[PDB]
Amino acid sequence: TRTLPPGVSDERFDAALQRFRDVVGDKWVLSTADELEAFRDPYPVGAAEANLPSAVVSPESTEQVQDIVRIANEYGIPLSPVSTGKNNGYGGAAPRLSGSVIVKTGERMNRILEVNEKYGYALLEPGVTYFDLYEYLQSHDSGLMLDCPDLGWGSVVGNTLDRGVGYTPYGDHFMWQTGLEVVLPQGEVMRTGMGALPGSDAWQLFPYGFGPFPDGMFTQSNLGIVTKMGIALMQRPPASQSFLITFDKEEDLEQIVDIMLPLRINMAPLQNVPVLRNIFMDAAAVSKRTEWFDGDGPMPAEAIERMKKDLDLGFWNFYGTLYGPPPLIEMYYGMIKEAFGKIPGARFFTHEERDDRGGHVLQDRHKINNGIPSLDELQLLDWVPNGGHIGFSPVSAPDGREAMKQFEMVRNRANEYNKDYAAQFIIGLREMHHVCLFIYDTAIPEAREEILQMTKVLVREAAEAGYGEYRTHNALMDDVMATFNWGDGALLKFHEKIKDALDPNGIIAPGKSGIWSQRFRGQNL
Amino acid sequence: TRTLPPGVSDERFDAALQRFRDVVGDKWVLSTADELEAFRDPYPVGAAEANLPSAVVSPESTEQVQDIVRIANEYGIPLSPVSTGKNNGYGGAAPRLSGSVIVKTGERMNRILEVNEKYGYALLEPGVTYFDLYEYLQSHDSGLMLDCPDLGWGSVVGNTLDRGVGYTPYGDHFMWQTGLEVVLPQGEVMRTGMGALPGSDAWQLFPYGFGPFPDGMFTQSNLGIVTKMGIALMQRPPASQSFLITFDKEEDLEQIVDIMLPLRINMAPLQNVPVLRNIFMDAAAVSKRTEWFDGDGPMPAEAIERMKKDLDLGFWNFYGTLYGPPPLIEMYYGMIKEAFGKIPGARFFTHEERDDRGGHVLQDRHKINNGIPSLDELQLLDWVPNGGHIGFSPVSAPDGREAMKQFEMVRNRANEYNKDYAAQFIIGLREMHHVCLFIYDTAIPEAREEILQMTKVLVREAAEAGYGEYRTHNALMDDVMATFNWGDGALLKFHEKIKDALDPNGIIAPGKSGIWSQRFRGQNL
Ligand SMILES: *Cc1cc2c(cc1C)nc1c(=O)[nH]c(=O)nc-1n2C[C@H](O)[C@H](O)[C@H](O)COP(=O)(O)OP(=O)(O)OC[C@H]1O[C@@H](n2cnc3c(N)ncnc32)[C@H](O)[C@@H]1O
Ligand SMILES: *Cc1cc2c(cc1C)nc1c(=O)[nH]c(=O)nc-1n2C[C@H](O)[C@H](O)[C@H](O)COP(=O)(O)OP(=O)(O)OC[C@H]1O[C@@H](n2cnc3c(N)ncnc32)[C@H](O)[C@@H]1O
Repeated sequence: TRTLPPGVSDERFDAALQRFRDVVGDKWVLSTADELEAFRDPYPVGAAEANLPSAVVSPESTEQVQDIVRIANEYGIPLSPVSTGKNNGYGGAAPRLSGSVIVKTGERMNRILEVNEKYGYALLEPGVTYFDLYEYLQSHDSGLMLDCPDLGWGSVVGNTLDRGVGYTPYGDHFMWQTGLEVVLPQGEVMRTGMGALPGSDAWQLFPYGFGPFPDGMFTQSNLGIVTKMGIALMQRPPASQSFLITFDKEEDLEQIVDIMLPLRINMAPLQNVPVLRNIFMDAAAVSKRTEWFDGDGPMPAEAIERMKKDLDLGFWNFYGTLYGPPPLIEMYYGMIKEAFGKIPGARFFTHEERDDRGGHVLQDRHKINNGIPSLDELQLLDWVPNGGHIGFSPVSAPDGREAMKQFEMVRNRANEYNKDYAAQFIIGLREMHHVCLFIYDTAIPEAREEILQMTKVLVREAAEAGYGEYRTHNALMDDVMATFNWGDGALLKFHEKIKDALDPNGIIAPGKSGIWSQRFRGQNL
Repeated sequence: TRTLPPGVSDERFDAALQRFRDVVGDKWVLSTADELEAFRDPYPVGAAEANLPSAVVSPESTEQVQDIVRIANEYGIPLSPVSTGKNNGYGGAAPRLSGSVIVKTGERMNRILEVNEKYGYALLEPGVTYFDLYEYLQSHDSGLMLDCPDLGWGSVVGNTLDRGVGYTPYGDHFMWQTGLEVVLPQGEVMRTGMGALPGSDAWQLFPYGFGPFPDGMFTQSNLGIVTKMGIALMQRPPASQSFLITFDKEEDLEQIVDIMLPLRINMAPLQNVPVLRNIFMDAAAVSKRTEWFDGDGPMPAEAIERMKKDLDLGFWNFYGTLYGPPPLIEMYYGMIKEAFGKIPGARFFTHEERDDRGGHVLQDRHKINNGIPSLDELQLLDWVPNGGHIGFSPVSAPDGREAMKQFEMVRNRANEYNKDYAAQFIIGLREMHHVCLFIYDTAIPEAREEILQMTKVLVREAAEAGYGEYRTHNALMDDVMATFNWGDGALLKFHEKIKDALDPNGIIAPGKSGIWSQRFRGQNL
């Protein structure tokens, strides 16, 4: 069965494809089953096929994006914009609504438009990856550093548009975004902030401009197709030092988090975004499950102890990085050792003190925390055959008790559905993103189904407990949006009203973040 | 003539007033000319009467705000929400559209809902002033400090809603805003972020929630009436030190800014928001114009030399504050002395070194920069009889040539229209808010029209040079918004569409930020 936009005939679709090829050129429109396989979710969730694209269109310019959008409006064809389309764990490039055309802006709009050394920023097209920006900065001998997520192959822009995160002091990517250019759902182009002022040099200097401040509305959003974005870049410090603290017990989570808060809330002595990773996360980065346990079920405790002993890691492993002149690093490290050294069984290691296998994660963090992009974390996906993951990502207060409750709630469903729970707390000033990655064999229909059902349960149970997700998978966007329903779904109704006003024909990424335009509401898509 | 809402009769307005009284109480609805005098712009702009309220309603609660909004929809009555209505320099409490009813939320919705010591936040109603919050923190022996603008009588909430600024490291108020509750234009209530998740404790912990991030759309905005807002609060550091650098020559501006940028962009050694104030700003804070000059026209060079010599101040005066352990402060201050000391004629003073009349501004800044609110700056308005100001507030790159260009441009016109130009550059990481206060005799219709005409010319002339304003007066909002016209006025068209979608009846603060709903567009008020 050929994949078709909803309500659009074989004939009408064929004509639209031709219109698209007129805009972007023949090579840059894909529509055959073989070509579209590469744009399916690499880590499919649920037994049944879902999230099927009808085509991929690769524009080279904003003008072409505007014409594509105009064509889509005429035919009623949905358009799902992506940058590099590496949102793996949340759907990959795949559209929320089957039958949508992917607009893969980053294939050809991949220019670094500006890196400004004096004011420390970049103006970027969506195709710029973190590796690309890294190469630029190195080549020019920049005094700037980037902030990258765990995997460097994504888009500086794309990641920011999903409010993704890295681990330097610039880790909150949307916080550092300054200025954007967007194609709105009927094809009009708009610049935000000081970019709305012709001839301004301040587009990447002052984010707000004048009047209502809208850039946030284009994040986790279906209100347009972004074609340019600025981002502030931090100055590279003179020196840095990373460290690991291993903690022996599952139960240490509470005290680790409680001790952490006062050292983090003022951005010193914990300067970077610390990560607190469980043994499953760290073992999966350097080893296969079968090294520790052959068995269909939850890993017994003795296999867990062997993981820890062989990798010389704790159940909970805390990684951080310090920056500045060497005497500042030594003061801050001293404080960190003193505070966390109050937990029995804690041991400390700098990035100069491990050369073993279990220390590979530390060396990888030391790269990432210094703005050096890496793909070593891809090795997690070799944990089991045909490995995929999904991200269940609740927000947590920086409170040890809350963090333990979340860990216990997630652990228990993980056990019930037979899926390993790899945990990574990403610690902001006043909150943590509690990222729960579930690694599974994507070829087994039953495992894909258990992933879906387990995660649907976790979203509901976490919400009954007062926790919501910061970000989620295509498969869960409706369920997650249904949890933010204070005042009888006030927030959703507001988003629908705006959606319907800007997108009267229901073209752009319908269903993103549970937000469906009028023509799609009330349906089972 | 009685001031009446456009298109609304005496009889209908009388009916709507009684309904307002049914909601809030007779005592809480003001509608006589005498009662309304105190809600006129205290620093009026233009010779002709403008910005006339028809009434003032003071609601006790969110529910009452909802009822008021419902009434105003049924009767076609525009509503102008304020918190404390101290937006002096930009309109005071007066509505952009004459005939609107002011909803003074802050009169009775003035509760501190929560101050959380552990996570460092406050949840506030709109009537909490900076003084009120300071008093709370002092009374409870808090380890937190607030961040305040120059005058403490404003609203933590109201100031943030106009994207106002203060001077500690938390001086970007909008950056630290975390969660809000808002009554939308037809009377529905919504909570943003994690507050949309029933029972979440993270409303003031994690700003974004899930899906498109909307809070910024309620700043400089007419999309709702805000009833609660969260803000982060910084921990008080163990020590601080403030300093003043005087620079003798107007031409020193370029070099000052160019030396400043590398000391600021990393937040160290310039940790706080420095301010660079000219002699007219500082002299006006401590003296009357007639002490220095009592002739016609702009002050002569000799008179300016006298202000400087008598006050022991420069033409340009740089104020900053340093925070932390004493050895860190000393290291940072040594670095600041070394850099700025290259400018011939620069002199340095700490808050411990000057107790004279000229040093009164340094003493005030030492309070403000440590979150101690003050009203001493109100003395600026005694510079001339019936004194008032208007703020012309262009954004500048943190570049000396740019700042110098802006200063000369503004000075040329100030001189041409015989208005004294007091300057305060407010220095962010990558930008400056170049606040130009023109102080004038508000009683004289000539002076008020010259203010109006001069500022209109400056808005145009700045925009021709590629500069736009971050914030502006009622009288200038149309003109300022007209400058942000990239892409054939795309930004404004986008705002108008959202406005019409959320506010089908055109009720909330029509004209705020140049954004008029359909029923008022093209009418010229
Ligand atoms: C499997 C995995 C994933 C992962 C990770 C570790 C592992 C093992 N670590 C991450 C980390 O440390 N931090 C983080 O933010 N994410 C992490 N992930 C998830 C994922 O790898 C990355 O976030 C990746 O960077 C995201 O993919 P990409 O950068 O390629 O972004 P995209 O797929 O193009 O876009 C994502 C969504 O944003 C909207 N979007 C994107 N571009 C546009 C344009 N131009 N216009 C409008 N909307 C756009 C779409 O919603 C798109 O789906
Ligand atoms: C004359 C002057 C002004 C001044 C200053 C020094 C002098 C001599 N120094 C300032 C500074 O250091 N920083 C700063 O941000 N502003 C400074 N000003 C300007 C003014 O004093 C202050 O900003 C003052 O804090 C603002 O007044 P207030 O705080 O009372 O705020 P408001 O008048 O109530 O509200 C302003 C606008 O915001 C919108 N608003 C307010 N509340 C609501 C609600 N609840 N819902 C919807 N919108 C709201 C309106 O647009 C309102 O007009």
